[PDB]
Amino acid sequence: MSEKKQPVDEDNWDDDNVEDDFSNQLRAELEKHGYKMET
Amino acid sequence: STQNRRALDLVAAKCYYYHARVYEFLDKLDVVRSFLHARLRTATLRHDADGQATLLNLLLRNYLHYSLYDQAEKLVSKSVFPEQANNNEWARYLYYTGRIKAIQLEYSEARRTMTNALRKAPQHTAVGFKQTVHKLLIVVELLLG
Amino acid sequence: GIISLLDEDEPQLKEFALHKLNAVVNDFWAEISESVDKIEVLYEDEGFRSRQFAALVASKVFYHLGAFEESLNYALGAGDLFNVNDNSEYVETIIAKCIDHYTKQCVENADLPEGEKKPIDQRLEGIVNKMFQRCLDDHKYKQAIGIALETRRLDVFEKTILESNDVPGMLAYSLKLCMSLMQNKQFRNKVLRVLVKIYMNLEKPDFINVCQCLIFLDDPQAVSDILEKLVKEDNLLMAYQICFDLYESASQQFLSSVIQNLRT
Amino acid sequence: HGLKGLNSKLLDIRSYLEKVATGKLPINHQIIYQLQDVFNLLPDVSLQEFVKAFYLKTNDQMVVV
Amino acid sequence: MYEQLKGEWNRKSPNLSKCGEELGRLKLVLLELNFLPTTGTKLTKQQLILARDILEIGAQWSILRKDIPSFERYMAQLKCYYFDYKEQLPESAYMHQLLGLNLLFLLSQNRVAEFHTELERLPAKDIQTNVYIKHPVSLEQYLMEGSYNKVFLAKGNIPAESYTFFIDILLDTIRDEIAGCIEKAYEKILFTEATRILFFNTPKKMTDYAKKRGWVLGPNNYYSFASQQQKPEDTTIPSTELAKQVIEYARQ
Amino acid sequence: GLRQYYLSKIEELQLIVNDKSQNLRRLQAQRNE
Amino acid sequence: DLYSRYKKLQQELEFLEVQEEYIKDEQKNLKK
Amino acid sequence: GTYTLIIRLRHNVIKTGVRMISLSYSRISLADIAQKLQLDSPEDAEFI
Repeated sequence: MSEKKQPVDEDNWDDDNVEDDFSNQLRAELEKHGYKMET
Repeated sequence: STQNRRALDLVAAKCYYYHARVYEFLDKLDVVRSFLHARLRTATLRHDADGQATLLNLLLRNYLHYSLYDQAEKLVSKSVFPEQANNNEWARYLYYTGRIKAIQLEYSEARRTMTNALRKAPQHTAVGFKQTVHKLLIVVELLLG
Repeated sequence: GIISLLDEDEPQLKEFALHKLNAVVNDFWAEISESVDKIEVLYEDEGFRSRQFAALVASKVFYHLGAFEESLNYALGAGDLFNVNDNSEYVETIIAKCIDHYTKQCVENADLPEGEKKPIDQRLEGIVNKMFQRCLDDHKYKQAIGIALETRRLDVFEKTILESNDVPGMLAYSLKLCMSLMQNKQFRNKVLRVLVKIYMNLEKPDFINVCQCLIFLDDPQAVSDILEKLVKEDNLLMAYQICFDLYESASQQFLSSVIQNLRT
Repeated sequence: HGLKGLNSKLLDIRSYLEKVATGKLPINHQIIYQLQDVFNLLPDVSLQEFVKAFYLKTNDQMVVV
Repeated sequence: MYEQLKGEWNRKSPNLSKCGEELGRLKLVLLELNFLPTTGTKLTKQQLILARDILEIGAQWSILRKDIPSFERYMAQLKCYYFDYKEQLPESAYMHQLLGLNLLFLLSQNRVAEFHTELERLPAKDIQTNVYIKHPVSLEQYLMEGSYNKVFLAKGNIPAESYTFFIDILLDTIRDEIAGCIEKAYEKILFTEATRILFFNTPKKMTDYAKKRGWVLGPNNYYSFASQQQKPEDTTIPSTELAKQVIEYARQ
Repeated sequence: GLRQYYLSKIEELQLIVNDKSQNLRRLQAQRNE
Repeated sequence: DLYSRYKKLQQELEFLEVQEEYIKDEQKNLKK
Repeated sequence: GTYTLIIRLRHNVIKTGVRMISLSYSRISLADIAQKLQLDSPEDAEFI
């Protein structure tokens, strides 16, 4: 049986695990070390 | 008592898939709506198997395809009980009835019948509407809980 | 679209909504599934020129609703408009359920034939006899005696074998079925007595199955009378087979209770 | 059947209490303190603490089931 | 036939007898011409559009005299004429505003499911345009947000005649929602926050306080009583079948 | 009208006489072994 | 052909129903 | 062909937001919560 309208052609909680969302994401803490060394 | 009626009803359903394709190749099919209403009326009285579900599936598809009241008209349409639809028409019936439940802010009573409809006939590979039902499926789940 | 035109109290538009009410029940039967208010108010409305006329639409809408009894009541109340509408595909099941309710009521009245019997609506039994008038002489009147059995009536029962279909052996298989499917003796003897009466009424006097049903009717005085009639005929060639029929079937107590009448 | 037996015993002792309190029976001292000795027990099932007794077990049996 | 269509419909409308006269005049319109299927009769939908307009202005006079049981007639007959079974011509200039009124009607009587079941009639006519719908979409999907006061400044600009007849019911609903939201456990807001910050620039709110709930005043505080249920540990009647959830479902 | 009333009973009966009989077959089958 | 077929169908219907009501209680007796 | 859902889910979004606040924060001010709620109505954040 066909009712064709489809265009030719875990993964529930894990996408926002490393995209940019921590202070060490891609750059290695350098985004804060400009203002991290004052202490 | 020769019961060719339901076999010819399946024949009618198969050609009315393409006839509904004709009816979207043209304007509305209200004459066909009256005809299938008469076919339902002569169904459920003398014979009722596998024709009624197909014609009401056509009815739901035509009613959702147009933006009219169309829905609580079905909610009071108390032919809600066609029998075993050989695991094929029943699943798409559950899909239509779940969407037409979701259209008035369903409250997780429709998510379970959406899941049941999805898992009930998944055997075909890219059947034609599986992407649509899967897309609509977890709308209500991300909505509610 | 859904139309609530019947909001107004204007009687002119109450009667003028007849065309609308008739037109909407062709494809939108599920649309009107909540008119318990407007339909009933219009039917009970007094100044009403569509009285006995708008009730057919009520039966139409209740037919989709699954109210097979409310449809029946409004079909009775829909008068001549329902009567003349006896040739349509939808009305077939309506009048079929009407006949089914009528014969269930007939069984109920046959349970107790005196007291607490529901007065049959004259339009209801009018529909019954009218659809019987559709089943008049058109040959094949086996159903004509059949529904006559299930309705427990006797005058139509006599007229069906008396109507101009034929009488070859209709009166024989009528017996065959009546003691084939007899629910109880209380109806079996009732139909048996009118059967044996019309058997005596036939030009050739009845001979064999009159006695066969008579000893199933336990009527020794009647068999004494008819053997006296055969004595008046002054030959026993009819009573020839009758004596052996009594030997084959009649009880010894029946013979011992008819013998003193035979010699009296 | 335990409930039936308990009902039978309670019906007999209310009969006895009726015919001693309002009736021709002596008010002899044997049971007239033993009865409230029985009535002194009557464990206060519904309190703040018995919640942790009941629910902590019932769900464990439900897990096993 | 084609008489006084806008006879008294523009300057004002105090001629209530003329309203009744037009409503009685409508008999030549509806039941004297094909109106139910509207399949044939090509040259009636012009005067059927006129009939729509007469109904709209009549029910607008009825809401000018504030009659809801005729505002049902507002959304009874006229809807399936511009949106008839036979679409013939462009609808009107008023139609989207009329649908905004009907949408606000479905909104104002807490029918959110009946709010949703006709916003889909247009594919894209007012989901990005048509301020006559841009107000109702916020007016609906603002009561689902826990902001409850910029609606009235959004009521400050009205693309229709008043939008106040529904705004009264909006006031009502704000009253009992702020009541039912504060009536639980809380720690005694001062007079001014419950008085001016919501609504009623201290007219009668010191009396409305006793009118609605009570909560007798002490030293300028509006305390909420405790009202925490103890969780009574009986659970025998409602959970004895739950206790029997083996035998009376599994037959053994 | 004999076909429009009396004939329908046949089908209105026959279907049950089909399905229920199958049930009984199963039941007596269930007994047999 | 007509009428009598309906009666014999209904006759074997209650006959079959008698067997159905029988099969339960005989099964219950034969198990124990 | 499912225009409605977005309009009826944005509340659900803020639902999740406040649920996170129900787990994470203990004592957050009425005006100091909405900075991580970006709707920018501290005048309505009290009854948000």
